[PDB]
Amino acid sequence: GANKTVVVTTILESPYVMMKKNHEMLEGNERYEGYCVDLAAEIAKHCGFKYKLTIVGDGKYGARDADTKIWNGMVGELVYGKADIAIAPLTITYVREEVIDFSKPFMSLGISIMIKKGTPIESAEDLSKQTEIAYGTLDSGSTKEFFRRSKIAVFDKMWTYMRSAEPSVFVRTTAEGVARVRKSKGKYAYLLESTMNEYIEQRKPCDTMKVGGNLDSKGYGIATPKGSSLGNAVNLAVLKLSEQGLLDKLKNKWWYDKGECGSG
Amino acid sequence: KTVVVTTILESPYVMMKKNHEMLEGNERYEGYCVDLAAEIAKHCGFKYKLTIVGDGKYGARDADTKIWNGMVGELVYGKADIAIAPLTITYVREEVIDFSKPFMSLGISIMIKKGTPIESAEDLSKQTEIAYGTLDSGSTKEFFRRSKIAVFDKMWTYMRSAEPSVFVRTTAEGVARVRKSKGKYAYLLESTMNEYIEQRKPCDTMKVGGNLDSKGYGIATPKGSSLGNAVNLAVLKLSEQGLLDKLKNKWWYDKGEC
Ligand SMILES: O=S1(=O)NCN(C2CC2)c2cc(CCc3ccc4c(c3)N(C3CC3)CNS4(=O)=O)ccc21
Ligand SMILES: N[C@@H](CCC(=O)O)C(=O)O
Ligand SMILES: N[C@@H](CCC(=O)O)C(=O)O
Ligand SMILES: [Cl-]
Ligand SMILES: [Cl-]
Ligand SMILES: [Cl-]
Ligand SMILES: [Cl-]
Ligand SMILES: [Cl-]
Ligand SMILES: [Cl-]
Ligand SMILES: [Cl-]
Repeated sequence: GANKTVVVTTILESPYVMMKKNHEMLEGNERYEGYCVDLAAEIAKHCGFKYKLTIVGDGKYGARDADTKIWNGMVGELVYGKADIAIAPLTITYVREEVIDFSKPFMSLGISIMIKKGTPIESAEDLSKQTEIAYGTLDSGSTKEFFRRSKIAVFDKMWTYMRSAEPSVFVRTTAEGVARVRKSKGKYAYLLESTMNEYIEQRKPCDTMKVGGNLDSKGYGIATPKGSSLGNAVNLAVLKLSEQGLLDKLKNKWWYDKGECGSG
Repeated sequence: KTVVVTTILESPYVMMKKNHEMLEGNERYEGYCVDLAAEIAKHCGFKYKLTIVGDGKYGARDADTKIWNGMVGELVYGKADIAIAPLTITYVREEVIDFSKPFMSLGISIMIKKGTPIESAEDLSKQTEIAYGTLDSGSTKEFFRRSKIAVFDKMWTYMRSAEPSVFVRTTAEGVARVRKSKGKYAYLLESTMNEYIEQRKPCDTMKVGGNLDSKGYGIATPKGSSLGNAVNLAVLKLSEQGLLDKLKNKWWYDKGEC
């Protein structure tokens, strides 16, 4: 019954968790900065526990293997007892809800389209009705699962192309997808979550943009293992910080307050 | 055995059908939350009976009595097994009842008569010609009372003591007040209901500015209820299948008079 340090699994994803400039001479949680770094501190204060930030070893959000049927990423860390809690841009999904707990959402997002400025694309329907511009998603994430399991005509049509496109249209990190859009002269569009799309749109060289409306509506939740006694208090902490307006303050802090692409 | 569902008459969520007087049971009602209750019950495999909350209130706790009214009280005191309604997820409610993951997004918004010289909550707080208020016994009123944000705290100080009362008992009452006040009244309501009214005749109201907060509606059950697990998974399933977006388009825009 003695108080133990809470093991927090997170992921290096800008601006949620980022290496500080002088990280090579810093230790522990001091190495990291970002939205989820500030959020982890706010949560820990309200719940009154100590915690250690740990980057997920495999750098994945969470997917279940078809053959082995074992969870990887931050989800696996919680399922197999490697971490006590996940504080990261982890999307709430049906399949994950069955195996882990999710607090009420702390941030909203929907799948969106990233294009290099000037690309003749305005919607997912435009992508599905053409072949000149390739497009893909992140691996081991909820966006890829959205298209694989979608029974909607446009989305089902897009998945049928992406799953067998050559060379692979999928990426293993968001930065990989951003670079692919930037160095493809408009011949590649990246399907990612609106939160990350809006952030990149505010970073140099300011050559990308979110186009069209979102394909779905969901949020990020603070995840814990099923039955964890921490879930109750953290859930109330999220709602408290939301009502106080802190969650709105943190987004502006890490998305627009230091936007490198103008004042607007 | 039959699940008692408490809901509230709020368009387009729950509405009396035409010729409802010769109908009985769940067939008397139509709307977004009526379809949602059917979708949820089908996925969880239970029978249910729709009942309008007796006091016609969403849910607030009396300061002295500490007694919950509205649909929240129905769940706390065992009068209903589940609430399927535009019930806002809030911190104070989370302490006393369970909430599924949200099934619809909303934020506090401003309703004005078209042409009113107002663009933000900050504009309202910095003037006195145009009155403004909220619904009683709801989450919007509680948001302003408990807010330490400068603009919202300033707005609450005015509304709590304005005469005549700027608060209303129903959404329809607030809509009417905006329409026949020649722009000297703005109504603070949730964006979902603001967007619906904006698409209804006489098309003389509009939603202005961004929302003041960001939250959602959740399917509510008593704390510890065994139903909470199945309904929560049902909501997420309907979300990923896209049926929640379908129902939204069905009851908000598919019949637009503006
Ligand atoms: O994956 S979901 O759970 N399932 C389905 N949907 C869709 C609507 C059908 C959504 C939608 C959202 C965004 C709207 C929303 C709802 C509730 C709350 C929000 C923001 N906040 C704000 C900080 C962001 C705080 N607490 S809160 O009051 O709970 C998030 C998660 C999901
Ligand atoms: N937030 C996603 C990862 C990013 C994406 O899939 O676009 C997840 O939890 O899997
Ligand atoms: N959805 C709101 C309605 C009343 C309000 O606008 O605050 C509630 O549950 O209280
Ligand atoms: Cl320890
Ligand atoms: Cl009605
Ligand atoms: Cl009638
Ligand atoms: Cl019936
Ligand atoms: Cl039934
Ligand atoms: Cl709240
Ligand atoms: Cl302030």
